[PDB]
Amino acid sequence: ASKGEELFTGVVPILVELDGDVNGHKFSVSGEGEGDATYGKLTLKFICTTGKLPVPWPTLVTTFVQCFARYPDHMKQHDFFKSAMPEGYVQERTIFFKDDGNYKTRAEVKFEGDTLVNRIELKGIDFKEDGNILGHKLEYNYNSHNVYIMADKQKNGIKVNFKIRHNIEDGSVHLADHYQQNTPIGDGPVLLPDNHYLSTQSALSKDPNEKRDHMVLLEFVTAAGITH
Amino acid sequence: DVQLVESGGGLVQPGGSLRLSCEASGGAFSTVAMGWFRQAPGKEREFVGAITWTAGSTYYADSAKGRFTISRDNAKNTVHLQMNSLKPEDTAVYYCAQRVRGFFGPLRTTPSWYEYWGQGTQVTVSG
Ligand SMILES: [Cl-]
Ligand SMILES: [Cl-]
Ligand SMILES: [Cl-]
Ligand code: NA
Repeated sequence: ASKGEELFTGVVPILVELDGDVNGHKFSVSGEGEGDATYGKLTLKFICTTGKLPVPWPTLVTTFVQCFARYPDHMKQHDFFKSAMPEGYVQERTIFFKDDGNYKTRAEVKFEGDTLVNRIELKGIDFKEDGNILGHKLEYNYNSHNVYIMADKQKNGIKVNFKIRHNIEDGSVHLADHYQQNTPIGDGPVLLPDNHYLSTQSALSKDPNEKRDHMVLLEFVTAAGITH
Repeated sequence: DVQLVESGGGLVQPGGSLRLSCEASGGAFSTVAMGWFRQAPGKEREFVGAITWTAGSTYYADSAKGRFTISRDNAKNTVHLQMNSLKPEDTAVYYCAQRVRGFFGPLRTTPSWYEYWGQGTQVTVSG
């Protein structure tokens, strides 16, 4: 059949479910949308199903499918994400908010029929109940970042890191250091990549027809770092 | 490692009903689909039914549609196969099977598809 990159040549429906626990506050979110790796384009709509989100939406953009990055033709031998499909991969993360708590994430990105599913479990701790996160002091926006990928030799996967800049209502900036591990689920061979990065851009929107607390996320991601 | 514990087989007079149950415990990865197979002594493994964990769409064998009813429990990593209008030739050992990898396409019914197998549970129909 089709396997690996063959499965991303067109539009692919996406499903995102997440269970969270931040400083005891407990919530769930569901998301739907689609991704097109031909353009590196990603579109998702998220809804807090347990009422309302105890944290700011922008902090969970990262946690909410890098298999939809547009890996230009001359780099296709470094697309670890697509190479692990359809079986899938695990995505573990630890996010450090400077002078504030931290997120711990574990997720499974894999195909389940006709849909790419990213199911996550998040746990936050050590946050300041008056700080920028739990104080809902974050501007509802997102900037552009470089995601740095590196082959994890000890495992059979990759190590990834980057720093997010969440803008603050007072005009300052809160840095969120990201440290990320990916390892495949199947036993089939994957692509271990040379050092490279993904150019990420994100824009958060709002559906005016939407009554619940929600986020509309659009993402453009293109890989870079090698020379022909 | 991971283990699948079957339960709820048994002995029933024809026309009756029996409920097999299987619970996946442990394991590094989350369930994607669960199925039931059956084999009689000196005969060949048969697919009975299955269910996708996220979508919840059921798939039955020809000999089972209408009579058998497969379902989940609160996504509690537990699956149930309710059999109604049982019969003598339905006698066999019933195996629960689990698929934790991802897949693209329809749920397939071949044993290789399923990674993790239970030890089997005895279902006997007699007068
Ligand atoms: Cl730096
Ligand atoms: Cl049949
Ligand atoms: Cl397979
Ligand atoms: Na910026």
